[PDB]
Amino acid sequence: VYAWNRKRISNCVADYSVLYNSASFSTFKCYGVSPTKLNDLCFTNVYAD
Amino acid sequence: SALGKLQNVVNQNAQALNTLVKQLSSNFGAISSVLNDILSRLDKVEAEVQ
Amino acid sequence: SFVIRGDEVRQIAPGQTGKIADYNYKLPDDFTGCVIAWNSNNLDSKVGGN
Amino acid sequence: QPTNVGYQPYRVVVLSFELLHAPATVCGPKKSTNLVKNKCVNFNFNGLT
Repeated sequence: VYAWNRKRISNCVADYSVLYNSASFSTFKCYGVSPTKLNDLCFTNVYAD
Repeated sequence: SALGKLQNVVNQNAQALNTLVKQLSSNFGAISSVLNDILSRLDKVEAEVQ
Repeated sequence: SFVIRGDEVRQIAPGQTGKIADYNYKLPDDFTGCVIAWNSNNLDSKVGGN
Repeated sequence: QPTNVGYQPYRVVVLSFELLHAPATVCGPKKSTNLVKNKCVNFNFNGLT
């Protein structure tokens, strides 16, 4: 976190249900979108930090 | 310019209706002023709060 | 009444989602009641793997 | 050290979503269906329901 990494993600299908139903995550807190709804939407860009 | 009394009865209704229409664009503290954004982005238990 | 994996206990509430809440059991979203649970590794666990 | 608990290493990912006025580029897996002009329907364009 001295120099955290940003990956731009663009031009694709994605499936967030694959992430959300993974047992791997101790928190999955989504703020302006509910984690169920992500598969129904499309975005101009996504940034993974 | 003599008929200002009658032209004001037109103008005050035009102001009142345009003001009432423009208030549909205001957030009032919600994430969006467009109701379908809330319904598409938020699941039922959260969407009611907006 | 049922036995379930300790990390999945969060799914036993109104508004929940996940494999237990989707395929196994489900509360209505205006539920009126109490949810109670306790760690049972001292009884429901095997000597090797129940 | 792997022996440490609030002092252990934890991994983090933050997904940031962009909802600009431009055409979208990252979509959920939800399948499209054919347009029907001049009839009453429910609709979704790019996530605009």
